[PDB]
Amino acid sequence: SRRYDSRTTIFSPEGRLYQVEYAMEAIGHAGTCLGILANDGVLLAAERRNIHKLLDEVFFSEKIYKLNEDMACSVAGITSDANVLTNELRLIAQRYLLQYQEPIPCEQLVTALCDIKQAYTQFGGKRPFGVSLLYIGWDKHYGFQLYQSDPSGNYGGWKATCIGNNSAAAVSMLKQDYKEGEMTLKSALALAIKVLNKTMDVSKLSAEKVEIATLTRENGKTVIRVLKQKEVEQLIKNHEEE
Amino acid sequence: DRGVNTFSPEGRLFQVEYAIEAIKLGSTAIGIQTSEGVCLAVEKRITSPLMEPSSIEKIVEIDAHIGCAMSGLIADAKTLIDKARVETQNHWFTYNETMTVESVTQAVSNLALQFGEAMSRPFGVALLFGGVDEKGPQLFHMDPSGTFVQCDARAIGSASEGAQSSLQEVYHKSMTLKEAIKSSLIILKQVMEEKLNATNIELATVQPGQNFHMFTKEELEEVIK
Amino acid sequence: SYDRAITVFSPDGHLFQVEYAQEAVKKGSTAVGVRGKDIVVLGVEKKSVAKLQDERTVRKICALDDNVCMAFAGLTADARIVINRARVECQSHRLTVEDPVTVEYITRYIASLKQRYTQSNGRRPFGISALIVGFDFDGTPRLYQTDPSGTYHAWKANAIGRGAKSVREFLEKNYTDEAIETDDLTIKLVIKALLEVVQSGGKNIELAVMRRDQPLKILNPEEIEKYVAEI
Amino acid sequence: TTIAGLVFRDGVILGADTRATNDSVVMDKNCEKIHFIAPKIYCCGAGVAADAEMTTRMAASNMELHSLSTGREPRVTTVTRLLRQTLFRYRGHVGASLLVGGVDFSGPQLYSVHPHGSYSRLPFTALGSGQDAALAVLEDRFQPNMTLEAAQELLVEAITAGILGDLGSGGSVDACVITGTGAKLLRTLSSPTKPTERPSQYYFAPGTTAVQSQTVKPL
Amino acid sequence: GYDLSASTFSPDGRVFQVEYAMKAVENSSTAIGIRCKDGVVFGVEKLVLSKLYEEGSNKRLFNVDRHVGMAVAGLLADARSLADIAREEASNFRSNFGYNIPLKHLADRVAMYVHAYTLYSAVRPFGCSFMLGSYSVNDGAQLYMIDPSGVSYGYWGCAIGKARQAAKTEIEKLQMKEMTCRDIVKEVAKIIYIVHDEVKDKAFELELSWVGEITKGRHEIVPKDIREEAEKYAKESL
Amino acid sequence: GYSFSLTTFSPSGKLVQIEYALAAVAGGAPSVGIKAANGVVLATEKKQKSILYDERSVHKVEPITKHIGLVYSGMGPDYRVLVHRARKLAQQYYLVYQEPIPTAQLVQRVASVMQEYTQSGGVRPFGVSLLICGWNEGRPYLFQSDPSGAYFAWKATAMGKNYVNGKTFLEKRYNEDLELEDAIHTAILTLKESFEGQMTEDNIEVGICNEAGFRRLTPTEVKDYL
Amino acid sequence: SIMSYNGGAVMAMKGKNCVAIAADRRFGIQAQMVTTDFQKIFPMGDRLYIGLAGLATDVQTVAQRLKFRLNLYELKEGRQIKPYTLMSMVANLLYEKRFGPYYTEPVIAGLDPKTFKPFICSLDLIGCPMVTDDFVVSGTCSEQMYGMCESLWEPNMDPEHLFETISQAMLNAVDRDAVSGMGVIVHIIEKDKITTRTLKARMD
Amino acid sequence: TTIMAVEFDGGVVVGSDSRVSAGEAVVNRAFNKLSPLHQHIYCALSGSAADAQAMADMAAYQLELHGLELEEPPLVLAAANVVRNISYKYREDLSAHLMIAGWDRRDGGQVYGTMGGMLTRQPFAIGGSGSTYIYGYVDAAYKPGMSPEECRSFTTNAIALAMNRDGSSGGVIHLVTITAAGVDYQVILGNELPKFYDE
Amino acid sequence: GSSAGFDRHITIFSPEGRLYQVEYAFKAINQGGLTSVAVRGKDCAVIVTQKKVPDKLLDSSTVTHLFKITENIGCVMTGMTADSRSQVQRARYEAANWKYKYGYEIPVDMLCKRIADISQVYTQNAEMRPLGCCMILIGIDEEQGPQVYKCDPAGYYCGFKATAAGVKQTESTSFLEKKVKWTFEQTVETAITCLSTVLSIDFKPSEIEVGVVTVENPKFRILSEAEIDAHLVALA
Ligand SMILES: *[B]([O])([O])[C]([C][C]([C])[C])[N]C(=O)C1=[C]N([C]2[C][C][C][C][C]2)N=N1
Repeated sequence: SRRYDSRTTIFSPEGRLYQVEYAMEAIGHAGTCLGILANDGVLLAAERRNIHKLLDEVFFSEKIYKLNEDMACSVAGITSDANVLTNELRLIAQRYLLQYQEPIPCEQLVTALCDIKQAYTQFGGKRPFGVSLLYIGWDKHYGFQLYQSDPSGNYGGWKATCIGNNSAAAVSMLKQDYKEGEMTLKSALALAIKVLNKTMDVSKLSAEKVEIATLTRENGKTVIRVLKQKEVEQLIKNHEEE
Repeated sequence: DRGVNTFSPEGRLFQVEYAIEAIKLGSTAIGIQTSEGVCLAVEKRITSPLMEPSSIEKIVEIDAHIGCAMSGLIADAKTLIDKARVETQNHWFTYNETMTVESVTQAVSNLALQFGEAMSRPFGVALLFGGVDEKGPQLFHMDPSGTFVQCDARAIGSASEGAQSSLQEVYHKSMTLKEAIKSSLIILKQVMEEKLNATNIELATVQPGQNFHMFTKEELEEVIK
Repeated sequence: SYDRAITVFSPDGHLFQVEYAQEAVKKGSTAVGVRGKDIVVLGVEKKSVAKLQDERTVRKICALDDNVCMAFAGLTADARIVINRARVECQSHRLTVEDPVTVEYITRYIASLKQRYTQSNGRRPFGISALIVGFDFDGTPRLYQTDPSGTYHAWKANAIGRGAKSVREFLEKNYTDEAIETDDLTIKLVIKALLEVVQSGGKNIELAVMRRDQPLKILNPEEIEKYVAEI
Repeated sequence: TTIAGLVFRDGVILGADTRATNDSVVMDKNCEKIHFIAPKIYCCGAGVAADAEMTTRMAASNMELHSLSTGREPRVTTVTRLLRQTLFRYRGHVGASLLVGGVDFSGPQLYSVHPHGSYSRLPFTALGSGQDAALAVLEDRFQPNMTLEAAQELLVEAITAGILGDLGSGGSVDACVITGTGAKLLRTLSSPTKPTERPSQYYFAPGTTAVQSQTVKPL
Repeated sequence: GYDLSASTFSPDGRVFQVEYAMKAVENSSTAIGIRCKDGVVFGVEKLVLSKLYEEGSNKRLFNVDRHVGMAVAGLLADARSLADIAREEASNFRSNFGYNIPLKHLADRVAMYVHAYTLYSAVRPFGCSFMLGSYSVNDGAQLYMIDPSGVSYGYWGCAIGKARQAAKTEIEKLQMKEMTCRDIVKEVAKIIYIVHDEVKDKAFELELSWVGEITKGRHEIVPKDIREEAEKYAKESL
Repeated sequence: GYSFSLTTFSPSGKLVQIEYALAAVAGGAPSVGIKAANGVVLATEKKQKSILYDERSVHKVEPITKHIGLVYSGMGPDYRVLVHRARKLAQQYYLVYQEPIPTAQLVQRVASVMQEYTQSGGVRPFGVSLLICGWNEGRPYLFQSDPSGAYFAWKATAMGKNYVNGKTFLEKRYNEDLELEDAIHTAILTLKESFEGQMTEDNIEVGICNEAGFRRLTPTEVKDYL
Repeated sequence: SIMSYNGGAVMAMKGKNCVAIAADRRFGIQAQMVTTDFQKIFPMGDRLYIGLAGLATDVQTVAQRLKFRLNLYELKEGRQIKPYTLMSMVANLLYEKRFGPYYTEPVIAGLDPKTFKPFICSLDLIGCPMVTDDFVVSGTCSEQMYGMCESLWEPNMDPEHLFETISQAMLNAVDRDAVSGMGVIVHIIEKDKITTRTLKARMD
Repeated sequence: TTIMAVEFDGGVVVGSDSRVSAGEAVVNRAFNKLSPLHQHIYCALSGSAADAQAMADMAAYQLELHGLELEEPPLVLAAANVVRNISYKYREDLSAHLMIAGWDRRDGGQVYGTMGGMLTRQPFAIGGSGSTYIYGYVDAAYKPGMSPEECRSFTTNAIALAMNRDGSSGGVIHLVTITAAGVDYQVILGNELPKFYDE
Repeated sequence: GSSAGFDRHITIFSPEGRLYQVEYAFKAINQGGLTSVAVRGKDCAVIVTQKKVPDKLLDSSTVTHLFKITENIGCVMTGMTADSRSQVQRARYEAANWKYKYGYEIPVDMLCKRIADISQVYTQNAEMRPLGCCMILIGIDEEQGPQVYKCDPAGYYCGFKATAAGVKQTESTSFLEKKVKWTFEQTVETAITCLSTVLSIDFKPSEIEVGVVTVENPKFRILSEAEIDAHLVALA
């Protein structure tokens, strides 16, 4: 038994957690996920990996999951691991609503999931979840928000951020193009396309290679929708002329 | 890689032997039992000048008639100290009387080898139990192997070998508490790397009729002269 | 259930995993605490000062109750767990003793939890160190420091995290009674100490002061800038 | 409730009334009491209505799993063993009184299963509050090896006796004919009763009802 | 390393841990069992490792039931545990079915219990072998042997321990099928004296037990005076 | 049992046990799935080692419900476990909602079970890939669930031996207006490209899914198509 | 009885391509009235409502646990629940407490999400369904409601006539019941719109 | 319910009535209360129908497994012990007396009464609600050395006398004769039952 | 033939996608040195197995590889003896339980599948090794007639017309391959001949074991030394 134990939750000689770092390596090669916060909403733009011609389309999306009435998330890393965490997020949100009869504040939902992730890195002997997430949501305390969390159990709030393939280069572009408090959903969508065009290495951006979701407030209610091919195609056209 | 309960070729438990090694890196503690009572002195071993000397507690009260000096991994000692306090209070509740020094030491010792894969390893600490019961002043010593024994004079910690030699050359059956207190401080000063003042050491006594008493700064200075 | 012994004794009498946990603390952000007359000063290196970050979401300085604050260094995810365990402890203590906990009482609870994770099957030790401050029921200032092994000590002034030695070495020669005489003088000692390791000292340092019967009063960019300006 | 079954020359006929009552008030005038267990096995339920419904659903589900694994047609004896072993476990608290009928490899089989878990294999049975009336018709006119039409008429007369004699039964007669070849579910095989035509009537105009507030929400 | 665990098969399809446990049995002293017409006789060459030990110390002949005797070889502590398992099995059978457990069924139960310690890394295979002898009017004389792997068989004559091969040759010369317990006791004693080594393992005590028509189906130690004749006869033989 | 994971992350960020499970799937017998306009076809090569085997004793195409069928590529005994678990999941869903479980819902639950075996203590991942077909709300579905627990919706796909060529063949032969009968023909042809010698009605299994339900094609029926 | 401790009445009526659900608004403990605007009808979709009568505490608990379950269902399945599926979901929820039941008898009313076919049903406290083609009632004045519904209900009623029918049925029924009343709320569910009306009722 | 079993040289005769009752209503007038636990071992049921049926099935299962493990036909005493064990363990919950009768090669024909967890071997046993009315009859009519034919006649008479007097008994008389040769079933219908003083 | 980590010690996947421990379990079946052959007739099923008892002090009657699972189901074990006994004990229990809960006798193929499923668990869990044995089952099914099933250490099971297991398994498969491509006497003679030909041995009555089930007499039966002799003389 001791001879086969891989010892996933122990400190290495230089105080590092190897399994957590190795899981971060996996997230770095996965599809690009970017989140941008604007004055009138938030958006999620993710590169699609499933692009084969014989693939069928019948779900809400591929990398964007609705968590509750006012929150959505995007994942990067192990697909099957993401399904487990996304289902857990939904339960946490519903449990909060059952108890207080109010939608769970965005940051509280992220923190609850990060607690589960941290637990895997400290005890149990299991390998950690190889997922990084981006959260977009609206709540009555802070309005429109954007969060990013990783396998170690750490999370942070952002105005614009990126995870996955070439996220370091995507973050650089965002720093020089994002205008604090002067961004709009239309202007955020253009930036997303611009950033996505650079990080991705396939010349023509293509509407079939991406998925975009926006979160806005309409008549006192949150509206989350995935942009259709037409709208996405038009956005790509704009960049060409841009 | 072996398990925590692996025996060595010479008949010893590796982990218990490694825990005894940890006791050697700890501060020196001295215990002396005489006819008038028992005194416990421990070197505070303050690491820096910005550190508050009062926060360091190497000598504690288990009960009114029993004192305890620790050496080694201080954090592990707290678990045992609390256990001992609970034992004596439980004994008081059940039998309406005080627990003897030997009994308390026995109860604390029974938690030494209780580890496996619940403690995952043995405690890295050595204890000195001093107090007064029906048999008079009593000094007991317990180590990581669960072995406990009554002693007349005992030193534990980093400089225990040197301290023991002095102790056995200057200890007799008739010596009073005053001599013990002075003798124990003399040896402490000789094996202490730093200078022995009234803020860098700890002293406590327990005599027949008097409760566990931790010497104050003023009382140490008087004796230190 | 995973019951493997993770923290065991090494041949020299050391606890390998505990020493590895201390290595993790060394890579953490520098935190500095200093005792004052009637206010405690806590200075933490903000480091990550990105322009796309929501600063409020990643605070190192936290409140444990209405009378006790704390700073940490090392694994940030481990820190969040310990902070929340202490919060529950403070609530429990107010419902069974009908009185707020003292600074040492919460430090003891936190230190005891850290020690428990160095002698328990199936788990590694917490990879953090904490600086705890505040004032007791009467009104005296306290500064405690716990580490991964579970040992805690009271200090006049202390530093933790990366380059803690350097800030500790410099703290001995600069800590006095005149230096911690006035409230605005307690903010001067900290900053200088932080400046010995914090790159581009100024907007890379977070600040917080705990006063008498006053809530976590975090300082602001311009508030801190004043002191930086003069200095 | 009146439920009844008989074994005839080529198969099984099950019967039931369609009245569901809450104490002394009719709640449902068309409750379906003959339930599918498997393609060639049906069940009539009496007793506690929520227990019957759950018990038969659980059994049908387990019997479908069984037949997916074995790859064969389920036996009536298996249904009786699953049902009776479940009911005995609950010591009568699950108040399901059932008539189980079906045709398998060994031929037609009829069983009565009672709430505590006891069972009996018989050529004709009746259950429910109208059971004595139906049983009197069977005792008086049952013969072994009847033809399909004679058995259908006999079972209808037995259910009808319960419908007219027992205040807990009413409505229509439903039947289920099971043979080696097919299953004929005849929901509403006979309709012996009906609401009267009604002489005059009542009419409410436009704003007969006074309204305090109104919100319209378009979809 | 393919021989560190019982849950690991080696490349040529062997469980080396089970085979290592069999080596322990081969280091032990010899014990033989002979089935005749009237019952079963057990004989053990109990080595006296010290003069300080009392006579009858570390016995290798057990009573697992009123009508069942057990002769063991190998690790005595492992064997004592197996004897307790067998006793409990016999007692359990009497409680559930109301009568004396048949020997074959008892041998099956114990063997499967033994077999359970040869599949995992969590436990290690038992280091002993044992024989089970019994006699009843209905079943007659029965003799079974179970080894560390868990395999059990019925025998006419059996031997376990270091000199199991030499003892077997001696046992084959006898015609136990038509013999009776009384005359077989002397023969068993004789064989043990022949296979006993003098150069090595000096000084041994002979243990004898039997069950059959002569003891009315009760397994017991052979009466001292009857064992005297056997010891005398065996000494003269060799 | 062991409480630690057997599948861990390597230095480059991979989970080698899952990759090794995929190698077992890739060396398995070829399986094809084609979604037509009014149905789905599941075809698999079932070549026995000898004529001693009873062809009609074991099947590779299995029904989960009346409207859901399954097929696999990889380790047969692992496949049996999942089939039994899928049937159980479908019945649990039916007990609660009183309606046949939608194909997508069943795939998600089966994939979740497979994901569990890549993280749970003392176990290896399943060495099988599944092809699930179904008909819900007047529409056909085709899903693929692999060892990691990931699942994809396909129009047409192939797994097992020579799956890469099979997929390329399908891309140059599949169209959206295809019919079930036409889909069945191109499904058998796909298997023929990687087949060894002589495709009969005893060495191949075909399952179909339409509005009537899911059913395994009888050998007589398969002979006619061949 | 535990079912008359708080009072209350709910009824659902089927019309021509539409459904109606109504309830009393009184919340009271035994003889004493506490409030006159207690909610008994909860939305469970665009064109799907559930009415709960019985013990007030269980009315709120059942509605909340059902909302919890329905929300999770909609996220996982990515679609709106069917009226009949909701009935099964509710029955399953009530049957779980077979021995220690929730004291409430739910009434479901709605139109199917794709075909807009009217659907109504009523369950008991144990979870036994009663799908009907005309109407369903639940509460302390069920006998009075049955009387009103049996003689007033007509097949193929349009939204206006259906409103009048259910309104008169509830008004006259709750007026003969001591612990039910203090206002009546009515929901008319059509394919394109939801109309909610509060009726002028007796407050004694 | 009336059940009876008699031992004879070479086997046993066991019989019972066919009435299942629920108060004053006859729910089953032709029920078979004689149930086989094994090839040559039978048990008569009395008391609660559900309890007796469940116990009989549990025992049949345990005996079947036991027989395949021991590679031989189970003894009658073993079957009685298994029934006794279940009956004693659940005495507080079970309300059924399972009378055991059969044949084995070691002890021949044996009859065991196992009511309430107590096991007793008898030359003849009677049970059920109707058995109280025939105690006097069996004590005066029973003779040692009876043949199987006489045993069958003795059993039929006793059951018939009980059926006439006991409201809970009636219908037909089921009869089984067990020997080394096998099991012989027999049904005495209502119009073929022994007639005694009736008016 | 690539390997990595602990793939040759526990049941985890190797780089090629193989399970070495399961493959080693197949080699453990051949350690006993015996061969078994099962043949399905038109209305019967016959199992023949080598009976080697060269110890001489052993009680011949207790040395057997033929077992009765239920009244109508027989089986022959090949491989590690103790592993076989536990598998036989498990099969007996599974059959008894099936009858108890479903009210009818377990079909041969259902029993084989149940045993195969239990074997599969050992190939997926690391803490326990697979059994080093093989089980062949025979019996009469009401509709399908005579059945012959076999399951191995991998958890794979199948129905056969004729099959074999053990040391000379491959040659038995070949021998029967031609023959298959039968009355009770013909089925029995075919089985004995296959075993004799692949082992190059002129069998004697006490050197083989025979088990049968027929449509006329479904009960699993073991032939006596005299019954086997009659067939042996007819083959000679
Ligand atoms: B007898 O009267 O004792 C008889 C013997 C049984 C069949 C073993 N018992 C009963 O008459 C009898 C009837 N019931 C139930 C009554 C309620 C309806 C179901 C049957 N239980 N035992």
